[PDB]
Amino acid sequence: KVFGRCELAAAMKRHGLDNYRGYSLGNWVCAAKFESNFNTQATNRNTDGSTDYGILQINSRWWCNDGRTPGSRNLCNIPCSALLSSDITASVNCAKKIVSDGNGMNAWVAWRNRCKGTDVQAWIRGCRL
Ligand code: NA
Repeated sequence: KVFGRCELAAAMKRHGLDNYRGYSLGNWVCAAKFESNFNTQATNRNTDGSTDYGILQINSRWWCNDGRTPGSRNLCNIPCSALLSSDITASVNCAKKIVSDGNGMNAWVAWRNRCKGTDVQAWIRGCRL
């Protein structure tokens, strides 16, 4: 699924991501934009042989099992394929674990490089939430 901006904003809020670990909804929508362009089916191979899955590009190195990331972990206890679903429940659940790991949303390098410190509220502008 390619979510609309406000569509994804509404979904993230429903699943309790708005102000989770103190990160406003605009922060999460911005990370999704630059990680996946709001595409649930987005997959990207990392230089280390791990892969990034779904709207928030969750890495197989730590968080989900894809069977081809040697010496990895599955801390969200889910197949990475679950993270490509049109239903973002699994992605959100797992993102909550990631953002709680101690570096907040810096875990998403695209959030650090493209969202952090910016006017993230723009991403929820015009949305009925
Ligand atoms: Na893994």
